Amino acid sequence: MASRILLNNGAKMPILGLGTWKSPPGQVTEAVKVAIDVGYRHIDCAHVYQNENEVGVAIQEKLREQVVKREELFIVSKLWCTYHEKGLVKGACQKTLSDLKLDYLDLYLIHWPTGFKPGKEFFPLDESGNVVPSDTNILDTWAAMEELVDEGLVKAIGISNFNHLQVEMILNKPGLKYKPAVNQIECHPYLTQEKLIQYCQSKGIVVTAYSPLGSPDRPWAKPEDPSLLEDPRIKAIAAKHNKTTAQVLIRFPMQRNLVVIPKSVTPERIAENFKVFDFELSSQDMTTLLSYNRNWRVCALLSCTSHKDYPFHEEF
Ligand SMILES: NC(=O)c1ccc[n+]([C@@H]2O[C@H](COP(=O)([O-])OP(=O)(O)OC[C@H]3O[C@@H](n4cnc5c(N)ncnc54)[C@H](OP(=O)(O)O)[C@@H]3O)[C@@H](O)[C@H]2O)c1
Ligand SMILES: COc1ccc(-c2nc3ccc(F)cc3c3c(=O)n(CC(=O)O)c(C)nc23)cc1
Repeated sequence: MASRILLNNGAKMPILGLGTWKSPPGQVTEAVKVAIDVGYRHIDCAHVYQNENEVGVAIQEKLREQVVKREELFIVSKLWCTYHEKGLVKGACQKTLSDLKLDYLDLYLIHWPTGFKPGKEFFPLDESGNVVPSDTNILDTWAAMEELVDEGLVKAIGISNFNHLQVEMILNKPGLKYKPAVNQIECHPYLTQEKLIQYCQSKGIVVTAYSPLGSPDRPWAKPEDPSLLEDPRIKAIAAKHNKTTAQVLIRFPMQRNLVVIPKSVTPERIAENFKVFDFELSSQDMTTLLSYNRNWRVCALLSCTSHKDYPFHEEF
């Protein structure tokens, strides 16, 4: 298993990264320090996670300790939905860079295709609980992202939570300057994404799988929801390999030529989750895990189902 995948800008992206959504600010600095100590070189960030300063502290410390140099790290962040207007994009990127204490990002993603009304609130609501959209569109936001590459703020740009038609809209954009390098999407045995992965990979777009463990800490979880980490069928595959269920769930997307970004703030789990380069899932294991698909999302952006750019009405 080579540890990096080649992107369209010529750069190599580590296939295993550390996720940081729901990593509380008071716990995430140590998590990122441990991750770097045990070998992670890719960190998945976002302004909306409200913890980029604390991520940046950890990175700074490890640079100053001589543990890693900047060129070996692969730092990803994402443009939040309230900043899709072309005149807001650069400032949003520069705020992430300032918080992270970096002079460039390796990859910057449009976090969701949906633009929201600009303002302080991340999910601005009217008086009936509907997300207030903005008058923004994918193509104009993409053009603003391209400017970030041309100014040296980011090495590559990509998208997240885009369906294949939304990806196609960018690919077919008149005067396209940069193709998306990555589409970061939810992917796990209950939502295997066969059609969207096939589409993206056929267009030379690398796919990153988010919520690979099923996001058991997501804030809207219901007790009756399916649970990957507790699935006895996956536990049995793990036992046969003398690995944990989480390790199987991380190895799975790696064998599909995906990047994967499991999140933890628990030092033992951070180290456990990286120890996935010493075993292989069999053809039968892969087939079996793919067979668990139920088209089941844990991140369905349910407050935005009437937005013009809501991504999940399309089959893929
Ligand atoms: N682009 C998007 O729209 C989007 C959406 C969702 C997620 N993401 C990215 O993807 C990352 C991963 O997804 P996620 O955070 O939703 O969830 P996840 O990585 O599927 O699961 C994280 C949860 O699993 C626990 N965990 C981690 N390792 C474990 C292990 N070895 N054994 C048992 N439990 C374990 C964590 O607990 P502790 O942390 O308490 O150890 C946490 O509760 C995010 O953090 C974010 O960076 C992006
Ligand atoms: C009812 O429909 C819903 C409910 C909740 C979320 C959600 N809310 C957030 C609120 C504040 C915040 F900082 C991040 C959120 C976030 C957030 O950061 N993520 C993670 C992501 O988008 O990467 C996700 C997936 N969702 C939220 C979204 C839609």
